[PDB]
Amino acid sequence: MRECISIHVGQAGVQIGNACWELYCLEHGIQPDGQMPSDKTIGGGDDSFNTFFSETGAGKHVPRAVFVDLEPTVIDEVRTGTYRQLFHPEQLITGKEDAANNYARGHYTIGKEIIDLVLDRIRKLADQCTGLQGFLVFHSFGGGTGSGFTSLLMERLSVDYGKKSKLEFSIYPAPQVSTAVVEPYNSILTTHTTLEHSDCAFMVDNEAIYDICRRNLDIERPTYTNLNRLISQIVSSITASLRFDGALNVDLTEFQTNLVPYPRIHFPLATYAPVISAEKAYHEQLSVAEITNACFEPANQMVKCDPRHGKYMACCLLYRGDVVPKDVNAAIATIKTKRSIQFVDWCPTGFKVGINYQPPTVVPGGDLAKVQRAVCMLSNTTAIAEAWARLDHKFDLMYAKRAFVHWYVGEGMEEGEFSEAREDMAALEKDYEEVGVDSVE
Amino acid sequence: NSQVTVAVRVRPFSKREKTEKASQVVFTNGEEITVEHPDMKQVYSFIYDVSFWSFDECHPGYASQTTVYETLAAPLLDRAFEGYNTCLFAYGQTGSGKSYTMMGLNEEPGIIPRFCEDLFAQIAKKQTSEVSYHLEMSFFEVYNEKIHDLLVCKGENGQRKQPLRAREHPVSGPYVEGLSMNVVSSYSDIQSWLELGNKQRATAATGMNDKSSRSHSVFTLVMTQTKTEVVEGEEHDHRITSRINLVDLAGSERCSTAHSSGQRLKEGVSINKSLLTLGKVISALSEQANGKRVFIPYRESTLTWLLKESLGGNSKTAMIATVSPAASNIEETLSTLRYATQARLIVNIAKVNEDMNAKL
Amino acid sequence: MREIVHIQAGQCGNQIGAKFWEVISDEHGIDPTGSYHGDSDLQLERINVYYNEATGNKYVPRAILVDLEPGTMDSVRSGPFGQIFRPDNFVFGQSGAGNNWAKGHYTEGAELVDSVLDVVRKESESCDCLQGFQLTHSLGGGTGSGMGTLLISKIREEYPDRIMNTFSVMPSPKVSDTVVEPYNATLSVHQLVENTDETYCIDNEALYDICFRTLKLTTPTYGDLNHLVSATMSGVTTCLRFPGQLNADLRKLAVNMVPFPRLHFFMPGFAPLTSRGSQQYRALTVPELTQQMFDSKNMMAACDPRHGRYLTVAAIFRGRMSMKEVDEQMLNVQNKNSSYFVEWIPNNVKTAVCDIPPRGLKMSATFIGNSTAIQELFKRISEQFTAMFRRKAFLHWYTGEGMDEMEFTEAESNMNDLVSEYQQYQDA
Ligand SMILES: CC(=O)O[C@H]1C(=O)[C@@]2(C)[C@H]([C@H](OC(=O)c3ccccc3)[C@]3(O)C[C@H](OC(=O)[C@H](O)[C@@H](NC(=O)c4ccccc4)c4ccccc4)C(C)=C1C3(C)C)[C@]1(OC(C)=O)CO[C@@H]1C[C@@H]2O
Ligand SMILES: Nc1nc2c(ncn2[C@@H]2O[C@H](COP(=O)(O)OP(=O)(O)OP(=O)(O)O)[C@@H](O)[C@H]2O)c(=O)[nH]1
Ligand SMILES: Nc1nc2c(ncn2[C@@H]2O[C@H](COP(=O)(O)OP(=O)(O)O)[C@@H](O)[C@H]2O)c(=O)[nH]1
Ligand SMILES: [Mg+2]
Repeated sequence: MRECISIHVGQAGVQIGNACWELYCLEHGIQPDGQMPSDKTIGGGDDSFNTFFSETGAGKHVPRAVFVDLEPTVIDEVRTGTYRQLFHPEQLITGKEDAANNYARGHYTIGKEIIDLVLDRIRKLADQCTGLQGFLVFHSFGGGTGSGFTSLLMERLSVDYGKKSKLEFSIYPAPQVSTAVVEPYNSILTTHTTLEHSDCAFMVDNEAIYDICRRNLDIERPTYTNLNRLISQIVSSITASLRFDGALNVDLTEFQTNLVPYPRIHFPLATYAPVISAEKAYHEQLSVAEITNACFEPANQMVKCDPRHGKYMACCLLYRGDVVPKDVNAAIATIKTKRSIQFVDWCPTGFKVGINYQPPTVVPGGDLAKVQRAVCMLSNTTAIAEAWARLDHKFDLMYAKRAFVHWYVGEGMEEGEFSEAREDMAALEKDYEEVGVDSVE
Repeated sequence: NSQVTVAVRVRPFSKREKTEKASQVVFTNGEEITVEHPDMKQVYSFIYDVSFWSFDECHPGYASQTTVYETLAAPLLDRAFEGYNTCLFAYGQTGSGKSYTMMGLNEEPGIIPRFCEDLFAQIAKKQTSEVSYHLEMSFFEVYNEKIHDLLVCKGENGQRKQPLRAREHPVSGPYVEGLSMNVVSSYSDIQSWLELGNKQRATAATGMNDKSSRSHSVFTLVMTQTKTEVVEGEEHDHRITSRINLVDLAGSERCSTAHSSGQRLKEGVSINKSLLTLGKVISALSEQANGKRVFIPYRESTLTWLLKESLGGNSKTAMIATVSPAASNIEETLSTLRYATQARLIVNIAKVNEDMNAKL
Repeated sequence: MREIVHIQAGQCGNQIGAKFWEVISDEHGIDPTGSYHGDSDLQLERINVYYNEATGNKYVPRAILVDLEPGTMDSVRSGPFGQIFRPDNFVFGQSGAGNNWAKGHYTEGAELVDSVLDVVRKESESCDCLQGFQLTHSLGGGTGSGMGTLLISKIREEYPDRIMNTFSVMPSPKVSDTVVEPYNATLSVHQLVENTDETYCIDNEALYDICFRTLKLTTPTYGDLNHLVSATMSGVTTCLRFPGQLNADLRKLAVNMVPFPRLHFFMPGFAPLTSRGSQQYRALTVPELTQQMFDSKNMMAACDPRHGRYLTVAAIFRGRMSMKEVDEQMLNVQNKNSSYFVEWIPNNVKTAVCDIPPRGLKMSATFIGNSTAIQELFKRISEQFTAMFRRKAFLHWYTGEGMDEMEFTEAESNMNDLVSEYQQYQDA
């Protein structure tokens, strides 16, 4: 049956996964202690689905996910935390030293003798299921553990497993904000190595969610939990198709097709429309027109990239809850009726739709509110060239003085490698400005 | 003055290669240089000041070793007589035949023996009773940031290295402490010494090829010029000194492919650091050329630091790089050009200067 | 699972360690017997970073001492926390160098260095995986400089893959507690810019002015001036000993902050430092710390930073916080004061955060920074140096141990050259 391996890496991926599973478990009716009071009381139902949750004869459920690092301060937080007696204690640590936020230690000096354990567990998980294997790998640019290890793993899984769907809910570098001074390098190299193997690679950012949380929810003092729950609800808004049942479902092989025209252009964005608190949950209708208009607002985006200076090459919408599809079609028509938006000439269709019957849910202690519907948007657009044109300009400066390098060459790298990626990235920029030209006859 | 003058060469196919029909890729349009990835996706373009050609023996503008010497070496031999130190570099990965360009063979001699022979010739032209010329030699290497000697033998016990130091006199710059210096008059003699040096060089076979290098190699030739004879009594109030430094360098050595940990990896790391710092030094010299004042990171490496008087100041330099045209070896080849992109010394630069109003 | 060693030379290093172990023991729940009387399990999950274990749940540290005179030894042992240390680790000799660098790099240290390394190897091999080494050594004077530099050289010939780090006091302009500071200090920098990954300059004058102005203390003492250095040291590894929403380590702070390797001389800083009455008249928020940290007066170098720009800086906050507020304040700092920052680096700040705060506060912070304004310090020493060497003032005590004028001249260049590098970026 349909299944999906999940592979978290780095402090971003694991702090995200501890929310994704907190949500997945609360949806399917599970307690953190493995067992199932819910279906114990129902005496039936597949609801603890075999898509994510493997199942033993003893009633205990074990999820199909692994996660890694080379700094055990995280995984110990799991092993002691609330969720210790759920996951498989093959939580692969080799925490003998970190990656020093360089691509070199993560992809070569401490990327050797360690990767094989991960490949062994991945095979152990695949051979348990005779079904679909769409990968989800949650990493983050900049860091070494989340750039280099990922860059090594994808190029190897493309060799062992070949033609399967591989995805990435990666994190992007904020242009102004940063928690580092090497993100540009560690990002451009990763893009070069993962332009080819991967199929799609979604992208989010840390600044836009900050600005959201100050704007709508009236939150004053965020943390690094509240954002991750929004990432987790996004992921749920996707995976509802594979788990649950409803009108128009979208498997993982569909996202890679509908949204990746050329092999090299597979770097979309993302959005969740309703973001509200217990106070603003009232005082609002929450129709479908309101939502599908909000999805294309500049502010409700999740990367600081003005789309009005760009064009939408393709788009996919995934809804939840009680929905009436003529409202959806009316919304799409109202959208194409507008003029601020500009679709290309070679895609007058553009849109895709997927519907599911389940509502969303709530993580108690959270800012979001109980509702009766919700929506997610994903777009392959062209404004994001700007968010690459800045990065190379954050690159060409430093490399002009061969700075912040001596460590990198010190862990087994050739400097000329930089001078390749700058080209393979620049070519990419040309593509996002080649297609924007409309054809001529 | 600043006289970088980087060059690039293109070898021919081998006999083995022409049997296997190595697909040509690297092309020219004269001075400009182009390359075409066999996917036919993009065309990279590289310019240099000078461009040689040794692929077709019939084409116009053919680069035979006579041309190489007569274009690059002669200014060095000339300037050394004026009393200035000079240096010559060499880049190139294994298989590009640096051995063919520098040393050469008995039927097509390279650079080294030609330079030495012309030095001998001009010596025997200027040799009078008024003027004398003394030539002294030396040879060392660099490996894991240490220094060794090669001319000198060692103890037949084991790996009896030669630990040496680098120190700084306040006048003549840096030197080595413990070094062997020798005297020369015969070209056959320096050939003997050079063989004795190249034998003990630090190397190690790999999966790529047995004959590969892991250590940079300096060949130093000190010249002397004694003329000062006081008209009222023999007296050397001064004598001019001028240095020549040839050096052979190793490759870039990407280590994510040649994954053989231990010492083979811990030596390539230092090698690449040295290459990086040398590149920074030359990129700084190209700006020193333009009258602007800047810093130079001389002390950041070793091979830069035993060259400080010969590289900078009123000193003429050079560099060349052998390559391979066979499309099977594009990756290494690309770096073998991407290191030497100093052709754009000062192009597309902004200017804001206001020091006018020089009047009454 | 990773590790840090501690070496302690001279008088300064020993009297500092005697307060650093006093602060770490107070955070991990330790008592003078070396036993445990903590409250939370969370203090013991990573106690194996600084401390070893023992038979009966006693905990004993990886501390090593050097000094070439026992005048400090009995001062430690006859104290509150001078008895947990391993008596096999209290190395010493006799006949101290007397503030002569030559007597502490050539003659006596040459007798004692192997006896030091015989213990360093024991304390290394007994670890599982190693990270880097720590040290606490003054300059200007003798023992801590000479023997410390020698230890650094021997180690980084032995163990180069790993890290090295020092917390070195420096001389000061107004008053000197030794008449031959410049000479010994220059000779120390000649062998510490090459063989180091980071070193943290501290200056006694800055601590004095701090303790006079902010805390408004009347009867200070060296033992309480050292309380700020222990604080900083503690904060630097708080990313390693504890959890954190955005963890860090030593090597991360090394890569991010050291663009070219030779410029690895820092300028530290701690916050929130306040008086015993004036804590009621303040608030604990991120900006209340951020305005205090980039101030000129909560620094420890005796170097006005606003005479120059900052190549890069860092920060380690501690407490339940809001990262948005942190990153926003750092954005505004890079905005308003661009002239004090560099243009050819786009983001001259990073961050690092831990969620397990100190014993008595709800919030704390350390600040680290690689500034150009250290330039004016070295301009002094060379100046102070060269006029003395123009006349060979105190030379013969140094030539009387098998040395040469050459060894000084080199060092001078290696400082002046370094100075020039900084000036390359002092202008726009
Ligand atoms: C009861 C109480 O909370 O009073 C505070 C206090 O008044 C202040 C002034 C403390 C006090 O600090 C000083 O007395 C002091 C004076 C001059 C120079 C250095 C220290 C305090 O003594 C210091 C002490 O700080 C700590 O406990 C930290 O854990 C500190 N460790 C120790 O002080 C300590 C040292 C030896 C043995 C046991 C504990 C520390 C700081 C950073 C990292 C690790 C540990 C505390 C809370 C206070 C007193 C006790 C008054 C302050 O301490 C520090 C370094 O942050 C001085 O400024 C803070 C702000 C506090 O308000
Ligand atoms: N959204 C989100 N991002 C996080 C979180 N924690 C860390 N990050 C991101 O992590 C990035 C820092 O580099 P990382 O990807 O964390 O690298 P790492 O996990 O430390 O792994 P190493 O670099 O090897 O140490 C920053 O861009 C942060 O935004 C989190 O909890 N939520
Ligand atoms: N901050 C601080 N510095 C000290 C202390 N004791 C000594 N020093 C410094 O240490 C230097 C003396 O050098 P010293 O270590 O005695 O040389 P040694 O005798 O060879 O060990 C002086 O410059 C002081 O500034 C102290 O208790 N606190
Ligand atoms: Mg990490």
